[PDB]
Amino acid sequence: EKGKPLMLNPRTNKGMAFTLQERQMLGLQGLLPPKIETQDIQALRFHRNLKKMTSPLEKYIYIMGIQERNEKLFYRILQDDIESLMPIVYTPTVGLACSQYGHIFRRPKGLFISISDRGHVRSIVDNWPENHVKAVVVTDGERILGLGDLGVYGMGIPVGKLCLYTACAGIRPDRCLPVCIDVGTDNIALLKDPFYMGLYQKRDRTQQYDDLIDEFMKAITDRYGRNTLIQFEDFGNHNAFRFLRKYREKYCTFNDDIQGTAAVALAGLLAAQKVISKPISEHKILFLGAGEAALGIANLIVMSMVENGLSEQEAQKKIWMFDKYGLLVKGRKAKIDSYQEPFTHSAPESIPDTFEDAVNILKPSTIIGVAGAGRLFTPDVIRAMASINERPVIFALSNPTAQAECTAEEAYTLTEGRCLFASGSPFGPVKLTDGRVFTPGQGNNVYIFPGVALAVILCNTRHISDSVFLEAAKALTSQLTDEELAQGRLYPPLANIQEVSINIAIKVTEYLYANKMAFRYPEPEDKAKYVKERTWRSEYDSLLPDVYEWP
Amino acid sequence: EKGKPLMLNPRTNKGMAFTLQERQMLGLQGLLPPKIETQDIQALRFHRNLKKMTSPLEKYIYIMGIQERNEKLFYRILQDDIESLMPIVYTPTVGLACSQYGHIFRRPKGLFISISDRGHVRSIVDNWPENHVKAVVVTDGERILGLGDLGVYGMGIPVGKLCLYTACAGIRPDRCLPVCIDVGTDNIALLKDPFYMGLYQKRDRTQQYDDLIDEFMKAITDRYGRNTLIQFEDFGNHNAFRFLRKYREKYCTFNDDIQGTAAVALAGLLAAQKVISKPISEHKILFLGAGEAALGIANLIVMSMVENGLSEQEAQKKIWMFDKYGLLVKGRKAKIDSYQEPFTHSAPESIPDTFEDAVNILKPSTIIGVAGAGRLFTPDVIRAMASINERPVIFALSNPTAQAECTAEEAYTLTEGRCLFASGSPFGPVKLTDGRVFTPGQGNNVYIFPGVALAVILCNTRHISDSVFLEAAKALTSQLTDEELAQGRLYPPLANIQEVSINIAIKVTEYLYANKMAFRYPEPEDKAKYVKERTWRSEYDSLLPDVYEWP
Amino acid sequence: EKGKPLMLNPRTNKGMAFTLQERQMLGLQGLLPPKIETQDIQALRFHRNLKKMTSPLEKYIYIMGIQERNEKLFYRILQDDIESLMPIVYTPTVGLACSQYGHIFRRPKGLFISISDRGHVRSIVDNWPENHVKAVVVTDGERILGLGDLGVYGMGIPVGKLCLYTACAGIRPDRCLPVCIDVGTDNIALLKDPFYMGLYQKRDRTQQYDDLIDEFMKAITDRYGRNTLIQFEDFGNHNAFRFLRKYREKYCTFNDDIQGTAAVALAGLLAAQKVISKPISEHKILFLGAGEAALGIANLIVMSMVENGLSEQEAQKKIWMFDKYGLLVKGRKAKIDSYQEPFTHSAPESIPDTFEDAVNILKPSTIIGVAGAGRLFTPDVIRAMASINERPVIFALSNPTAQAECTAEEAYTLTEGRCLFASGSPFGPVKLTDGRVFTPGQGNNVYIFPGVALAVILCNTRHISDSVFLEAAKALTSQLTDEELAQGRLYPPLANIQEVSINIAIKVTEYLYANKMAFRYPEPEDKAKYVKERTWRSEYDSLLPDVYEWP
Ligand SMILES: Nc1ncnc2c1ncn2[C@@H]1O[C@H](COP(=O)(O)OP(=O)(O)OP(=O)(O)O)[C@@H](O)[C@H]1O
Ligand SMILES: Nc1ncnc2c1ncn2[C@@H]1O[C@H](COP(=O)(O)OP(=O)(O)OP(=O)(O)O)[C@@H](O)[C@H]1O
Ligand SMILES: Nc1ncnc2c1ncn2[C@@H]1O[C@H](COP(=O)(O)OP(=O)(O)OP(=O)(O)O)[C@@H](O)[C@H]1O
Ligand SMILES: Nc1ncnc2c1ncn2[C@@H]1O[C@H](COP(=O)(O)OP(=O)(O)OP(=O)(O)O)[C@@H](O)[C@H]1O
Ligand SMILES: Nc1ncnc2c1ncn2[C@@H]1O[C@H](COP(=O)(O)OP(=O)(O)OP(=O)(O)O)[C@@H](O)[C@H]1O
Ligand SMILES: Nc1ncnc2c1ncn2[C@@H]1O[C@H](COP(=O)(O)OP(=O)(O)OP(=O)(O)O)[C@@H](O)[C@H]1O
Ligand SMILES: O=C(O)/C=C/C(=O)O
Ligand SMILES: O=C(O)/C=C/C(=O)O
Ligand SMILES: O=C(O)/C=C/C(=O)O
Ligand SMILES: O=C([O-])C(O)C(=O)[O-]
Ligand SMILES: O=C([O-])C(O)C(=O)[O-]
Ligand SMILES: O=C([O-])C(O)C(=O)[O-]
Ligand SMILES: [Mn+2]
Ligand SMILES: [Mn+2]
Ligand SMILES: [Mn+2]
Repeated sequence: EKGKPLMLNPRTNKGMAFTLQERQMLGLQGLLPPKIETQDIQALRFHRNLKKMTSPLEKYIYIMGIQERNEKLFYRILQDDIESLMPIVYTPTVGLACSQYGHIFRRPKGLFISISDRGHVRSIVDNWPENHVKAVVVTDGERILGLGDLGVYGMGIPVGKLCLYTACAGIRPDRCLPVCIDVGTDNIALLKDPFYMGLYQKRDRTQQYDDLIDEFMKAITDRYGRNTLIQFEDFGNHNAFRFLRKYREKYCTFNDDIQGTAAVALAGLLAAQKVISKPISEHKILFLGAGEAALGIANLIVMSMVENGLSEQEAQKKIWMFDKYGLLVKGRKAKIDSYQEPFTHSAPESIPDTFEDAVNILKPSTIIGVAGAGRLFTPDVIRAMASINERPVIFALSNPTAQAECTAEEAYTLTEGRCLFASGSPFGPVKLTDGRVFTPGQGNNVYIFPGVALAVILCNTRHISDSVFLEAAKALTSQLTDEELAQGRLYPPLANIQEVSINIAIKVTEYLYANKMAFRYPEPEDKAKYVKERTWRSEYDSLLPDVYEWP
Repeated sequence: EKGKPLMLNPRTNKGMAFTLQERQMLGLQGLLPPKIETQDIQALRFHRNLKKMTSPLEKYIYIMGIQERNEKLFYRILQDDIESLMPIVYTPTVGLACSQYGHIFRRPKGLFISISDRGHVRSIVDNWPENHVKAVVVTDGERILGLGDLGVYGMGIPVGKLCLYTACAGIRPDRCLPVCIDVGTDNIALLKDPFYMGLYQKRDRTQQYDDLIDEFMKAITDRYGRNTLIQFEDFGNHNAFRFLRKYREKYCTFNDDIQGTAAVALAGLLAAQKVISKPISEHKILFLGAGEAALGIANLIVMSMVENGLSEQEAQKKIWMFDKYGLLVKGRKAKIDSYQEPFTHSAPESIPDTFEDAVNILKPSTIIGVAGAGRLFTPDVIRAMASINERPVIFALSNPTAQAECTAEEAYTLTEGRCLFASGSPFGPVKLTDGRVFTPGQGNNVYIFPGVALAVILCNTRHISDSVFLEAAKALTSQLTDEELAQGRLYPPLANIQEVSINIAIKVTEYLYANKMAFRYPEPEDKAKYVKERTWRSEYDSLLPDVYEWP
Repeated sequence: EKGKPLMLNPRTNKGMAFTLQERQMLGLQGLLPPKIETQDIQALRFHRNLKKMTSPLEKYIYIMGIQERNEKLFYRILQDDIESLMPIVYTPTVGLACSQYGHIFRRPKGLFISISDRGHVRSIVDNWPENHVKAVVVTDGERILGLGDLGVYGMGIPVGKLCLYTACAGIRPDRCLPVCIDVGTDNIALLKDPFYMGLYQKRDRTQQYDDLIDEFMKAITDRYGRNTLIQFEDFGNHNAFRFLRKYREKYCTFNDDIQGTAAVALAGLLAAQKVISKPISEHKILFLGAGEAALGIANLIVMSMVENGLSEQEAQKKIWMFDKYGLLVKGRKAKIDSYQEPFTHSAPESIPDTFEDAVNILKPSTIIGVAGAGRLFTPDVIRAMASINERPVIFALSNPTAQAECTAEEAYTLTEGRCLFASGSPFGPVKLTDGRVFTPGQGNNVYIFPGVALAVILCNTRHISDSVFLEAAKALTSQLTDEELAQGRLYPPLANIQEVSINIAIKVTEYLYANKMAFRYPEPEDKAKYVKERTWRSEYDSLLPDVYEWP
């Protein structure tokens, strides 16, 4: 397409970076100021304006707005300092954006499929402009981070996730599709909000819901292909597992909250063990919460131990869980589903009432917070872990920051710098009164899904086994340098997320081929070069037509 | 167009206001959130966000950005409260925007024609998307308000002017074209600004400049028609008059700074006379400045006096001017051009050194500030006017606020509430120590160009005579209510600018037809209905294809 | 897209078959006559006009012109009577159209890549409008049928071949790409023809030619996929083999003149054996010609004999060849390439001078004409075959008709109805003076490539082995009914080519999966249903957008 439309499409718009020749040949002459700018000048304009802003939400509106104006510049900007912008485009600010989605709305992003569209989903999928989608991130908005049911306001999550697909792993933006499934919401506040972007009805929990998701999976793969990567994000607990189980063998799909989180957590644990070097037999892990993340992390931890000697049965016995009804013990009054059974032990001597009791009675060496319900890791809980363990492992992975089990300051201070801490949301360095400085790592699935998605896409993988995430876990931790470990970091610096994601992708691609799970042919000889050659770049491409003379 | 393109184009995009049937039939289903909104809900979202914002520049960036996303919504929002938004979209904030245009740039607006494009201007004009342009506002940015030479940064002015064409007179947005002629700039600061949007060279003042302007006039009329309305805006003093004289009889053109400002000022004078009722013989007008506005206002005042008895020669003697070199007297050292001659009189007994001296010597009954150089109407100047006159008329028309001759508070306090004040920039009501509250009117050409432009366009007028502006002036003043005069207002309240513009347009069309200057046929019986039936509205139109059953 | 463009694109244009609702919703109301037609009425209009036409070339221009106006109607028309239209859209008339291509030109079809575009082939491929190509038929025009070098005029062949892909096997038209490689021509007549559509230069036979084909293969696969089916058609003898050998293992490609013809010839021979039941040991095959078809058929015949007992060495001894320089015997003066070695035997007692002498000396039971040089199977050659064999097998495969080795009338008449005859071009039934009626079969590769291509495409096959063509040969012959053999038919009736192609495809698809040559996952349970469900149909599809109310 030529003319104004080239400027209206954020995918092709270069702003004043369009060269003189491009302008004349594409009919843009006169529609742009005379000045020919470079991407560097455009980036500078951005940083100057960003520096003058105050609130994170304001910055989020500004930068995400660039994605709808100049895609290339949008990614160039993220690439310039991914670390300082992560908190704005991702957790915790993204949580704030979703809560306010209907208030800040300007332009829609992604595909919206509602229960009222049942029987016509394919027609909706055919309306999406892009023809070669390779990655889809879908949500129904029932479990947005630890914020709860946000309905269609949850679309901000898939959009954010996909920006990271590109920013971190170089996956082509035009081949990503954010999707929001709208079947209603139980959030009473939103049902009375005049700005709400979804259907004004309670969540439809009948078979019609399952039917809609089925129709969706089918319509997506019918248009784009059976190996289209489909990432399930922020679905309620019940639906998450059953959809994963029902589809992981029929489509190329995975759940970021169960599997991606499982892998980053494991990566962090493997790094801690590298410092503590505790006898595999003396491992005792207590989970605060027993849902998507807990069960995901537990299963991956068991796989790591089994491949290290222990049997599945003896590894599962070293893992305990404590949910909103209390410790998961056999015969407890509160439900116990099939996924939890393997981690449901026989009631101890005395049944703990609070999590603090659980810590003093079970005496775990590791504590992992994934309840998404706030400061459950109280000062007493942390003090107990420091008195029981010389180097207690404390993970507070719930997002956003307000839902975190505890802060980095609390963890380091209350344990006198002896803990190995990690959190889902960002926290700056902590300096103790004695002068020691601790730099906490972020155990967030952003370190995993980008690299894994790229490998799966590049290898034309049909299904994703759980052993893939185990490998990604190992690839992530294998990049941690001893110097970073010394600082208190259990994960590679966020500043190097680009490189780290590519290395994870390279390792996973090698794994996929070696295990006959890759169908891209021919098999590349040098997997590293294969991956690096296919990463999308934020540098502008020439849009000039191929002119040359005939000899 | 159908599909995503309908949403990428601000002219057609309705956001969530696209109806269910429109989405399904136009291929938008799924590309928008499930919610169907009304323009009312969208307007509420805007006002909510606007209230949380602090600076006027931030509000400018936000509202102008809306014009690039949803055109209909943009004008609806202006229409909701034009009085509160005028200061942000127009003077004084627009002046601030221009000075920083390159720093806040996101998307271009309007056509840019540079000297480097001489000989190819027609191909640039053909690149503009719209096919039926009826109104053009062009500037070379040499005299932006009272800010001086801002080069291409001056494009903010034509853009702002055209917003008012639509907001005030309902002139179709798609038939408006803002233009910026870039031939360099003498502003040293901009020539070293890495964000400058124009050519990095000094202003070209050779015949090539005249050639370029001529090429533009020809290219514009060749594509859109000889009766295309061309409004010259913010050109330097020398070029402004010569281009008006050269083209006014060749094309349908006028200069807002000479003629538009002349009509608004005259409107104010006719209102003041309604309260002062001074004998035409004792009218003594003293101008601070003798350029575009002064000459424009003087000539229009003379036309008013002549049509009221006095002869052209005796009306001109009642007008004195004081420029940067001093009082304009025969044989002075400073130049006196042909336009100034009629108002250059024989040196008085003592030649004033300052403007205050000129007031005491000439004892003018009216003082009009149009020098664009700051607070020249000093406290001493104002006191003098109050000592000489019982009801002194004081006009500080220069823009923006910082370049105004004096504030409303100074005028009213220093004359103990006896002056009839008017300014180019907005000033809130003034409350004297004694309790009296005065509400000053804004003598800005925004009260004139929208209505005049609409009438000229609707009547297919070929050329615009000065008498058209005299009639617009009378039309404006004839709308002032006695109650408004009482408050101290010399102009209808800005909040009613829409109705005021339409009434001016109806009067002007009646004038155009009665004087055989209108060529639109057939001549309408009821001019009022003719104009109101053709005004563009900000209400969403149906985009549904015409579907109906056949017999 | 909507509006006039839907009517200008033959892929979407339905003419008066657009329903009333489609017209109103797609903006076509008023652009078509009021009448709403059905495809049946349109087909009728065609047959009524075709009946009035006289020459075959005129009929070719008319129907092939329909392909560029209404694609759906074009295929419906072919499907109505494939047998009567085959001689017009295919051999022999397609040969006439090519030789007159530049004289009857109206619209281009296909992609043209010239040697002058070397280094820019990819940019040419990117210009093709369709984004999901699965089948490409390419030629360089050096060996068009038996007509010789026709340069770019040869594009009519790939266009014809692809029409049959759709008419016979239901391959989607929009996924087919006709390609003509232009590197010059040695045809002196065309080099002086002002209407010639190619480069006016002799054929480039340097490495640059090979480089261009390489660039083309890489570019096509880079954009459409490594498994894109590339069918080489009508390349000269030298290049045909070496391109086959060079690419068959790197891309999904095959040569129709070497392998396609080989398979249909074999099918006919297997059918003849069904009625003659000759002892495998007494088989003696003599070839008139020793090129693409001869070596192709010979290699397949040998594979058939080897899988039926005989050794490769013993089977090759039963095959003799006679080219333009005479019988192929060891140590002859004329060259003998690597492909001919296996069939070049020790000179017999006396070296035959003519083909007739070769028949009397070798006493072959089968005679196969593939020299593309005219009536070389003279009456004397035919009588000799009838005197040496009770049931002589005579195949005159060269096309078009004028180039055939002999006619059906001559074969049946001169052998007193004792021969089993087949030809590449159509011949009507022959009635002998005694009253017996013989219906000759067409041994043309059109019976093979459509079905094979469909199976290869549906199975996502990467490379095509020779054994695939053997299986196609068997699948074709296995459809011959005893009643048809009785009439003299060695091939299923041409009228049933659609069902015959589908059946061959089903057989080949089963063959590819059983042998691990199919990569389409998952493997279908019922191959028959799998193939039939994916065949393109000529019935109009509804173009209405999905409209439905929200509950
Ligand atoms: N940067 C990327 N982002 C998203 N998908 C990619 C990216 N790079 C390559 N792919 C996909 O990875 C798969 C294997 O890559 P490969 O380079 O082999 O592609 P291809 O099939 O040759 O190219 P094409 O996709 O253009 O047909 C392809 O399906 C391709 O679409
Ligand atoms: N107040 C609480 N105290 C202890 N456990 C809680 C508490 N509140 C909720 N939980 C538990 O936390 C778990 C949440 O699981 P769910 O599947 O909803 O989310 P998740 O993805 O596991 O959590 P996260 O947001 O940390 O990733 C549940 O098992 C629930 O019982
Ligand atoms: N709201 C408007 N804004 C700008 N121009 C307008 C507007 N309304 C009408 N016009 C112009 O005013 C002139 C006279 O109006 P009138 O209604 O007679 O137009 P017309 O010639 O019948 O319509 P058209 O412009 O579609 O040919 C026309 O040239 C028209 O383009
Ligand atoms: N410091 C000054 N004191 C008195 N007069 C001044 C002074 N500075 C400039 N002037 C006069 O003001 C006039 C400006 O004329 P110009 O045509 O440039 O602008 P304008 O459009 O008339 O002004 P405005 O910005 O008020 O509309 C000149 O005649 C100039 O001599
Ligand atoms: N009628 C047809 N003509 C040409 N190619 C076809 C045709 N029908 C199916 N194909 C191709 O055969 C292959 C296997 O068919 P299948 O039905 O599995 O396709 P798919 O991959 O599910 O669909 P899609 O091509 O839309 O992604 C695909 O590459 C498809 O493009
Ligand atoms: N006059 C002739 N007598 C005998 N053989 C001939 C005669 N003329 C040409 N030939 C042979 O016919 C063969 C043609 O081979 P080529 O590869 O050019 O075409 P082909 O595809 O095999 O033929 P066809 O057009 O029948 O499919 C050559 O080996 C050539 O020697
Ligand atoms: O600098 C630019 O061209 C774009 C800026 C933006 O989109 O904010
Ligand atoms: O409310 C809307 O739909 C648009 C908002 C914007 O353009 O900012
Ligand atoms: O449209 C035609 O009949 C011919 C066109 C041409 O000769 O180019
Ligand atoms: O962002 C995350 O880390 C994860 O997706 C979550 O919901 O907690
Ligand atoms: O807006 C105005 O008042 C006028 O256009 C000026 O330049 O001062
Ligand atoms: O059509 C055919 O039979 C074959 O393709 C040939 O070139 O002779
Ligand atoms: Mn999540
Ligand atoms: Mn101005
Ligand atoms: Mn051929």
